[PDB]
Amino acid sequence: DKDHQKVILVGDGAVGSSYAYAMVLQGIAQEIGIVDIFKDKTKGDAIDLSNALPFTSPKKIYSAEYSDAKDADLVVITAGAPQKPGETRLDLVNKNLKILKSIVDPIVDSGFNGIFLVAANPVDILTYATWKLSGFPKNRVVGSGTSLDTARFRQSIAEMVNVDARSVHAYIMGEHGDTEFPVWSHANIGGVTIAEWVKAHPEIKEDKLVKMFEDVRDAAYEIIKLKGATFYGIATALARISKAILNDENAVLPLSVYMDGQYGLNDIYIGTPAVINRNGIQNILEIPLTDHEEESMQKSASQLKKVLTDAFA
Amino acid sequence: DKDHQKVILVGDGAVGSSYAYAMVLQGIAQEIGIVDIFKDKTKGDAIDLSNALPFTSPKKIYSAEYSDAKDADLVVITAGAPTRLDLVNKNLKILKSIVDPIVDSGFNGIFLVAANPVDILTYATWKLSGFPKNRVVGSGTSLDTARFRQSIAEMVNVDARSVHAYIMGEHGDTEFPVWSHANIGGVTIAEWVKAHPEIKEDKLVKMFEDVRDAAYEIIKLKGATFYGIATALARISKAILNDENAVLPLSVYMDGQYGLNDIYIGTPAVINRNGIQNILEIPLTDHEEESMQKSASQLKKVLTDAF
Amino acid sequence: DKDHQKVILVGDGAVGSSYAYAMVLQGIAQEIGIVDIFKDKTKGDAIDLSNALPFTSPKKIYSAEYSDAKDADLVVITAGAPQKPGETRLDLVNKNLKILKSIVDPIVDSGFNGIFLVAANPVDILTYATWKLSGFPKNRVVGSGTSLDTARFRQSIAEMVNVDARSVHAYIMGEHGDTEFPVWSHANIGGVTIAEWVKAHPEIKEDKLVKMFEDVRDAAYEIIKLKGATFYGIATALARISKAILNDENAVLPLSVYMDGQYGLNDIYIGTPAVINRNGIQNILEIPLTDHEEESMQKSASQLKKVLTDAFA
Amino acid sequence: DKDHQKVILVGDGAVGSSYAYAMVLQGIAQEIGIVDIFKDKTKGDAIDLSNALPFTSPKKIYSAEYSDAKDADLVVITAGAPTRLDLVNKNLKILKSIVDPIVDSGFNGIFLVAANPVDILTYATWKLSGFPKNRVVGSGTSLDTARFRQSIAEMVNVDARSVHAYIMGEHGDTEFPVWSHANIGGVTIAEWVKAHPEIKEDKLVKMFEDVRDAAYEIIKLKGATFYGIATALARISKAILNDENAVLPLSVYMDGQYGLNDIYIGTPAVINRNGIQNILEIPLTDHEEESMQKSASQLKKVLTDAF
Repeated sequence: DKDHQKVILVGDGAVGSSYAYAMVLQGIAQEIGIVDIFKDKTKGDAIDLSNALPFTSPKKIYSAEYSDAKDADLVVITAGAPQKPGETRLDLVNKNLKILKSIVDPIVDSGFNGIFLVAANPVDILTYATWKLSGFPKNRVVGSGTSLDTARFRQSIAEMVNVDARSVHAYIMGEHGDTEFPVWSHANIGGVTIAEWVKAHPEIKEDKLVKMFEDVRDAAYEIIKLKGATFYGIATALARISKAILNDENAVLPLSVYMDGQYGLNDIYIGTPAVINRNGIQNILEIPLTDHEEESMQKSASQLKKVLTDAFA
Repeated sequence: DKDHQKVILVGDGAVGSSYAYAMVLQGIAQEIGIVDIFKDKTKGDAIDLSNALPFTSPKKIYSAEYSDAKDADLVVITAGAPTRLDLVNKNLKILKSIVDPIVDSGFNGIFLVAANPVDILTYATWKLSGFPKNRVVGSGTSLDTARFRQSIAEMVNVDARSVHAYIMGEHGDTEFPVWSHANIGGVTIAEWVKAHPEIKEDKLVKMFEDVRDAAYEIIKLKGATFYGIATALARISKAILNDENAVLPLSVYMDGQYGLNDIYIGTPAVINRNGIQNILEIPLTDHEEESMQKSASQLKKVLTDAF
Repeated sequence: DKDHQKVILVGDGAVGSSYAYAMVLQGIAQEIGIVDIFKDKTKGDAIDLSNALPFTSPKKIYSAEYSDAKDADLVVITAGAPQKPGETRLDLVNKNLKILKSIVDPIVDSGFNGIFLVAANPVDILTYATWKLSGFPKNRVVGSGTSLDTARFRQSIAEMVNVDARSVHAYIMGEHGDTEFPVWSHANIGGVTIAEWVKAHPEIKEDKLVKMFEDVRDAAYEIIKLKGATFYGIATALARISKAILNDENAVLPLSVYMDGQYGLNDIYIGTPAVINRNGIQNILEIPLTDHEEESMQKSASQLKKVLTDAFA
Repeated sequence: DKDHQKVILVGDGAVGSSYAYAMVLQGIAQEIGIVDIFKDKTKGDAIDLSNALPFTSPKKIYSAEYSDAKDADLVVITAGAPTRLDLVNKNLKILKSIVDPIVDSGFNGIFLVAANPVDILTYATWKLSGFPKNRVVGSGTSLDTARFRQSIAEMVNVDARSVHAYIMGEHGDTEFPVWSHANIGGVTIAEWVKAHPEIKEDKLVKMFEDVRDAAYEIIKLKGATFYGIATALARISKAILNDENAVLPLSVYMDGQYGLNDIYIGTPAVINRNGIQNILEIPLTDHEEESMQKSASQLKKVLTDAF
């Protein structure tokens, strides 16, 4: 037997670069092949990342090619073409598809038959596109979806209540983006519902809470305006998902998973808490949503479905 | 500065020793002093534990004396002698011989009590020591809760870290499961059952029953139980030493919560560098509230009688 | 693909029990099957060990049988029949062989084709016996050998010099037992030889050093006399070796490996620093020993070879 | 008690930010204050880093001011502006504006210097601050050494944690490899070559050459270098905050070692909660000793001239 976990990373941007670094520091997988149009960056990054190895568990890190995905456990897609100013949502999707096909087809042709973890934006759309171009089962194609939005939502609630975010449990669902929403109904701190927390701590105005989600929804714009880009959050979420898969944990995580009736949706990948392990998506959690929240999910899905429909035609 | 975390462990039985191992393995704290009547046992144990150190971060481990608690950050009590009121009084005397000489040493860190009966001895420790309420902690239903969650996790096949459920009240027969708030990934048990009707309501009932009798069954099989509490104790320690503000089910002092007062009982609480910071008062259903009431009542009874 | 590391543990004594617990706390492997004549102990231990899971990464822990080794990555043998008083070395070996055969044959018959990690005493002898009864390649049968003796030697040197034992590098070699010896020639603290350390810190009498090894050699007797048994050390060494294999690290570790000319030895398993990974033993390090040390190795090997010879006949 | 470790980071460039991430990921320390001229950049960075916190232990991360160093355990300096003597003087002024306001805050923990030229600025920091010699540390050849070991590891296909070799002297052109003591699993390089003659002597030569020019090559490929030093810095931090007494190659003050005096230069040293405890003086060969001598000499030259 050979216990050697190999990860292929497509896209060596700040997100990919950081993701890899997060993998190094936590000792996840024993090999990372970095694939990117800019061969020099990848080469210089593989060296810089390996410089760090003697302080953690060993790995083989190198500039790779799509064929190196032959025997990979995982393929992480991270650098979608950014939306130019004045470009339509549908055109952003279409320019990425041509690029996506150019990545998926040759990886699939290498023989690769592991799990696709998509982080490229628009993530939900490109997840479904990856599933469609790869042909892989619905549960072997995962998108980061609302994992970071959810983390940001939890850290925010944690700061307000001064509690370890790992004792805070709340989700952000729907399509990653403007049309996402908070699942306040099932949000809790140590099992104590937010509602219950508020009705015991009246100092928490319903305004602060409403603004709190608004801020998570716009978190990326704020950070980009400040430091020019965002990457630590998504890189950390990506390593978390990788760990859950590679360590076969059956952990519940907000991810973009194929819809088959849940929430009253069908044939689209959208953000929802799900059980993931070595074989990809197992159980797709379906939180009994509030009428208002179900509407928010419906609206989010619908908008995404229309774009998706127009996209493939 | 003085970035040196020190732990004093009282009681070198299977629980105490297992706890020490867990601290070594996870590299929690830099020093561990083991206090116990059997000096030879503790000496062989500190050597055996130190033998593992080159495979983890370094620590100073040794057989200790109460006087060594002078500058300890934490004192962990596991020394609990095996009528309920009798059991209590024989432990109240042993506990006094531990607490007093430790307080006389100059110790003013945090007390973590794991000796049974935990809730009672947790209270007794607080009274014997004179320390502030938030600086005497008991493991309470931490282990029951972990067992409760692992059981749900196996039933549903989901990492227990994604399962959230509590066992509350006094650690013992009267403890109860807070089903009203138990959930998986935020998805309520009640709701989980609706989506998975294969899970019979009576299977849930046995599950908690099996948790309440957990110690009995284990002791019957391997003679004793210790890996669970040892791990729980080390978890509680990482929460304090790393100032996490983590929510853990611990035995804490009641000051109104659930309509109780003047007792240490099990309930979710925020903990950090300075001990208990906030006591999470879950809104229990009528059913659960009674369970909580009765458990408190019977516990307060013994408490008063004991003193 | 399926990244699920499974470990089968034979022997649920204080060593096996602790080993498993060390695996749990560090999150190594995703499944541990505990096999032992005393089915109840194993059952009660699997429950107690699992009680700890919600505080670490998940695992499947259960009382198992030899057939459960079918698809195991690793098989850890830990509870050899103890040497009764007045029993000869050769008779200790022979009573264990009958027991060993009863373990190896049915595990091999389950289909199992991973790596054998032997900790049972006498370890070096039973390692070779395991290799002989299993037929597995020489590099897929490993004995804990002098890993703990070496660790004990390093912690000892560390305490004297007050330095982190991970910055101390020294070995104990030969057959685990009375005939082992310290490799002072290549022992160093941060690269600074012991000799060099002494010739800069004259307060270190050559007496303290001589007694220091004597104490490591007799470490087990001291601890047994005190706490009645020894287990944390070996359990920790066992988890370390497991990690090196399961994480394919190519780490150098003192282990009992087949001899093919190194040190002037042949056809016996004996303690020596070696490179191990997912496929077992790779490079067998051969420290250029001192004449005196080479003699100590020769003497250790010879004694072990004679017993081994008589054993198989 | 006060089990709260605080780090103040000065310089939010790729190195500073990467270092902060490494602290978050490994869960080292409980608070991180980031000081830098670009307040907006540091604010977006603290938010971006905090976004990762729910996946690791909790921390308080924020844009900080020198005054926040009042009760910090550690101050990490990465702010180093890009003739050698000129480079030095322009950094000596920037360094002063950092050190002075931090010392005025009341800070009396440990200074970890990572800004180039590291050894010089390490010395300058010591002089500007007035702190004890063992409480001003420089990364020195920590990264060079790591790179050196990773290179040997790839050549031989062995976990670098099982490789032991140093890069010594002033971090820069004059640094040299201490081949006489370099080893793999305790098995000397010289000895390793005898057993594996395929390893040409000139391949070893290029190896160090590639280490000396490491930064150049990386910068040429990806524009900058930071993951290595970031990881090294976080390693040095875990050694202090966890009081490990670990042996690391750092820039430390010379007081006789290698026949040098009044300078901070790279060499193996024991480090812990209180900074440098012991300076490991490796018995260098004649060849290596000269290398060490010359490196010191040229460094002492600039040092004196600069001041």
